[PDB]
Amino acid sequence: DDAGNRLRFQLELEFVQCLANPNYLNFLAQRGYFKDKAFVNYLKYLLYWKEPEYAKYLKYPQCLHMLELLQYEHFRKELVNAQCAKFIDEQQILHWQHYSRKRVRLQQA
Amino acid sequence: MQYIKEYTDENIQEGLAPKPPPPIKDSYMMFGNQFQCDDLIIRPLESQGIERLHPMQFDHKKELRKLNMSILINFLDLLDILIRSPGSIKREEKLEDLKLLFVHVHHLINEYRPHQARETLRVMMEVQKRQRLETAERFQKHLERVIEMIQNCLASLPDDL
Amino acid sequence: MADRLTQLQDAVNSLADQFCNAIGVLQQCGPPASFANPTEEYAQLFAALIARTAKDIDVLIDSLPSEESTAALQAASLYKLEEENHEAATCLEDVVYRGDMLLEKIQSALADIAQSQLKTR
Amino acid sequence: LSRNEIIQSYLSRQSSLLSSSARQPHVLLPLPTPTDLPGLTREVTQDDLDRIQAQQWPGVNGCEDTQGNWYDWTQCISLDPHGDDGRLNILPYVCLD
Amino acid sequence: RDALVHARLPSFAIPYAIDVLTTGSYPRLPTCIRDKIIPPDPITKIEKQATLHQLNQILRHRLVTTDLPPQLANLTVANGRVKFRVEGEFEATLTVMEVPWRLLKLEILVRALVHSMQIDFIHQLVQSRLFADE
Amino acid sequence: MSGVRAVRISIESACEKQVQEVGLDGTETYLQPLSMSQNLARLAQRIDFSQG
Amino acid sequence: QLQKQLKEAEQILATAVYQAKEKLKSIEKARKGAISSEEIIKYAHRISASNAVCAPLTWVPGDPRRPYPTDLEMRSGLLGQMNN
Repeated sequence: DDAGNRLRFQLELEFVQCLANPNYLNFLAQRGYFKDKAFVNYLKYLLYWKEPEYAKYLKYPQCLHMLELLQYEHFRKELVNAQCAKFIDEQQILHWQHYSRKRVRLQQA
Repeated sequence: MQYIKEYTDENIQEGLAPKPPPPIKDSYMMFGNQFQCDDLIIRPLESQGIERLHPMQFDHKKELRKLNMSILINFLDLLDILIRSPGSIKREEKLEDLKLLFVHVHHLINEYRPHQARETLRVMMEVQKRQRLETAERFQKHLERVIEMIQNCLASLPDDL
Repeated sequence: MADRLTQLQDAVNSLADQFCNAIGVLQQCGPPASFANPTEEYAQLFAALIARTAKDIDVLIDSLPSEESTAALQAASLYKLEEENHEAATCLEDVVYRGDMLLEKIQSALADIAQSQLKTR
Repeated sequence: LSRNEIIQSYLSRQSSLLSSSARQPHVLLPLPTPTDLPGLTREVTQDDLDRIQAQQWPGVNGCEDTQGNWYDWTQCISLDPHGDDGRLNILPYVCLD
Repeated sequence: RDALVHARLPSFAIPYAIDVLTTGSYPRLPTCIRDKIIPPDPITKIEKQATLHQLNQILRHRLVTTDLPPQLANLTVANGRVKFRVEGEFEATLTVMEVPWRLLKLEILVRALVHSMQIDFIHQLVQSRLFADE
Repeated sequence: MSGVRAVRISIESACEKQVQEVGLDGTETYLQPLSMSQNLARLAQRIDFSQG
Repeated sequence: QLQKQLKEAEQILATAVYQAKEKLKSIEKARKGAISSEEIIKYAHRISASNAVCAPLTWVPGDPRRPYPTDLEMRSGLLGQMNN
């Protein structure tokens, strides 16, 4: 009620947006960070916290993807390679602005 | 990829025991470390407060390019002067004044003006939909092909003999 | 890019530094005297790129957007364009629904005819 | 501007080409009288759009040039507006990056 | 030369608002990692009902496209399958997975009580006849 | 500006361009055609209530 | 003959209606889905500190731009030390 607006909201908008995206999540899920059942249930019950208003300083992004990986056993056991996850995150983060790079490359030649 | 204890304690519940849902912030808030600053300043002043690189000719970009060329020429002249008369100690002070110009340079040449034109392009966005509607017009033309099927009905009359 | 955020001072300083380096390699240090192909190619490429970039920047500045596209004007224009696009989409959807209903009726008649033909044999 | 080499010159050239960018006739588009702010104090209508898209007016679409240099609002025509001999498929007139 | 670009002001971060603000997933990103990690989802939505209706229409079409139903003078239009006939002897079964279809699996439905439960050899021969497609 | 206006624009995203090859300077390619008939056929090929 | 003609006509009409339904779904996803101006403004105001969601000059798909704010501020920062 009263404490929820100052404790949950302070740990929700800055939780699932920017920081711990799949760039370095392959080494953080194989060793064990949220593989617990209670933590997974809490993350699933709090999946609506990836707002864009705080998409710069968060705790751990991709809540739905993490839930799907925990359900399909794709986080702790599979996809533990750092290279694939890093390449995926690099192609996922700078993808919406690749249009400018492509336009500049086409205008150069 | 981490274990947030506060969010887990506030989210791990079955029933009405859990707290309210995580909503978005439309006003000032104290969400953790982020200040949640609203209405970020984007459009700065040109002639009110600092130097204006845009003349009254309504061409801000051309005037800014001319000002950049003049600044390069003045830098070359100042370098020539320092090579010819190196006793000037206040020249670096002018660099501090450049900071004021740097304010204007905050919207100088790279990635901020076209967004304004994008506003007009917003309307063109719906025009793009109209272009799709143009393709949808072909579907209406497909209704004319139904008349061809009606001819098949006539073909059903001629094939009966 | 026809935009204006942070390129003017950087481009001007880079052009000044490139011109200074070219003048130095041409007059101070090089095979002018004693009191190759790579440096010459780099200098020619830098000069051509600087000239083309200055010309393109001037052209884009002359062809950049004017003071048009204000806040309320763009808001009203986008609202009207959205209303027009929604009306066009509604008309197209009604036409497509009529066509799909006609196709479904034709398919139902064909299925009834086929069932009658199979039952008659 | 203190220490410059071949790698430094190449980096400066690449930065300049990234930041700033046989006839090569530059279409000197003059400030059009039909605008919105200091133009005709009128909203965007069909007249201004048709004048900026068909005539040589850089209002919304862009001032078209000769030699079939069609510069509309989103026309990526293969013109030669650059200062080089490469008449490649240039970006749109808006070039919203 | 430096502070004009390093300490400048970035854009409004339109990329994140265009990619992630639509939905809390990776729409504007590579879907290959999620496909190689996570499998498909249940397609048994109302889309499955639409696909079943489309399959029933395709079957109604193939009924006229294939040979006559004069075989045993008994048949039915199976929703998403191939119901052969009735009366026990020519008992219908489930035969599922343009593009005309073919019977995949059969089932014989006519002494002791427990008659039989293995159609293995008969099912394999039915599959071979279907793959022959003569 | 501000990355978004207070209006209802119509701009459809083409998310078929899933990055599968590491190309030069990005330049992704949209490959999935998303054909309704083909999608329905592919769905009924595997999800058509095989059991019942 | 009538059945074959009707079947061909129905196949053509079904292809047209499927294309129309795909276009309508795309238009609905384009119109009903939009970005928030205040959210983007807040992301720009809170992202202008580090290289988290800011678009660099040489930012192509797979460039050095990443989603995290910094290496020490995220892996060894409060999430790794205070939150583990």
